[PDB]
Amino acid sequence: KLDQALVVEHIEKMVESVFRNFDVDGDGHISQEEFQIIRGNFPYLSAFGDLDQNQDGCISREEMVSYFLRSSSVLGGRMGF
Repeated sequence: KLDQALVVEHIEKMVESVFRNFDVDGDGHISQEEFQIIRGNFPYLSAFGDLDQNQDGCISREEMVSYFLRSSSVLGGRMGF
């Protein structure tokens, strides 16, 4: 069986889930305060400097999307940690 459709919908919904997850204030960008308190319960995320190259303290679509294709391996993006 192919997971093409499975992960296609999961990926698209993933970027949309994170984009809206950290943007509950409807600002269009991830404010430092949002990631500030959220990181306190979600240490599984990288640092601002890694998510945003410009270090604007704000995460855009290109940052999350590029991050999905950035940390993307053969099909997904897992190593074993």
